[PDB]
Amino acid sequence: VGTVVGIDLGTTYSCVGVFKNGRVEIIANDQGNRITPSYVAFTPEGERLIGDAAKNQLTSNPENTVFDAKRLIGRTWNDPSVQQDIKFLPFKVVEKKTKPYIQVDIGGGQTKTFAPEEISAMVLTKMKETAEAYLGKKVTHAVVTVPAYFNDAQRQATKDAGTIAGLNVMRIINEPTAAAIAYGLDKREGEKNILVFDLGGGTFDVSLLTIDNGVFEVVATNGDTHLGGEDFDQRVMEHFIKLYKKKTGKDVRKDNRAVQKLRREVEKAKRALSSQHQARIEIESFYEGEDFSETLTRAKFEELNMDLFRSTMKPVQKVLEDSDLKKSDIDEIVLVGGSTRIPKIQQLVKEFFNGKEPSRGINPDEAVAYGAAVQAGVLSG
Ligand SMILES: Nc1ncnc2c1ccn2[C@@H]1O[C@H](COP(=O)(O)OP(=O)(O)OP(=O)(O)O)[C@@H](O)[C@H]1O
Repeated sequence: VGTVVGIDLGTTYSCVGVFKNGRVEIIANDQGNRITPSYVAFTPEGERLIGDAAKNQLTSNPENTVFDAKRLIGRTWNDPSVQQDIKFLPFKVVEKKTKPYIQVDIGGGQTKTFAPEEISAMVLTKMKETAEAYLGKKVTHAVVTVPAYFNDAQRQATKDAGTIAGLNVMRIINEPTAAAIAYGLDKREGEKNILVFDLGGGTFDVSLLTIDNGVFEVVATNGDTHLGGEDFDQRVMEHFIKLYKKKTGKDVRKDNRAVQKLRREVEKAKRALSSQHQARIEIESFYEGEDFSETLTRAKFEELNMDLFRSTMKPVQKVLEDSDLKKSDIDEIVLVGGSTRIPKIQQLVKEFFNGKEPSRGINPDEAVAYGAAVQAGVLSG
């Protein structure tokens, strides 16, 4: 099996880790990033871009970019969830072999269709390449994570994505479990209840797990399938679009690429505001050959999103109800997902649990890959 890698295949961002020289190493991609966008795009010359290069490609044709394949993976075309999601996806989705295939122009007017697992395979291929560059050798085997609520077809389609990518997915493990393993919560005595609060780019998952004898049970799951960091970005986008209109008289949404530029800068500023109190947003040739320069405080970022932040507590309360537990029954709280880097989110979860500190010390957008890599280390032997 060689050196088995651990992969978090995320809706919006993916992460790969390996066990080397006695510990888990989270691997940076060829752009220097320890997470990679689950994104595909095409150049006009017909080059396929994957990851950062695909997300960062300026385009007036969002219909030929592909993302959010995890929303479609392992589902039938006629699945009501698919039919709802296709309303919001800018790329074409068509019924083929009972499934939602993605249809795009890949260069020079050539049209191709891809199954969701074929798009996910492209992302896994990039994750494989990232690991191989670090290791200085090929890898053939992986542990891959999925949401705990994933069903038989979604799990199998994830394994199939691996196969297409040249990875033998040896184990599929649940995301909240992988996070708990990252924090060593499996190597604990007695029965314990663990609440995993996972707030990512596109989705919010809460899971109640019990751990006993090093065996995990997923007791209940809840969340919101379309709440995450992208929604916080959009609140900030709406803020600056409106300010630019009141300031200049003009609506920037007429230019795809301007919106794209602002989105990239807003996301970067949001990330800055998890560790500083103000951030500068600056864009040359933003709109009509005019420059954009604005600032955003942490207080304003929180004010713009407070309702969304506060909405994350309801699914936590539902998971407790469904597990027949009260707050005091929770022995461990694990924060997962990039958006839990937000100070206000950390504050809100602590307050919900009457001052209880969550687990700490692993970057939350890496914790799932980390636990996958822990398991991969044992399988590497
Ligand atoms: N320092 C920070 N402060 C605030 N948010 C942060 C960061 C760093 C990253 N992010 C935001 O985290 C979101 C991505 O989360 P993720 O867990 O990496 O994504 P993923 O595993 O795909 O989650 P999901 O889309 O499957 O729910 C994205 O929205 C990132 O913008």
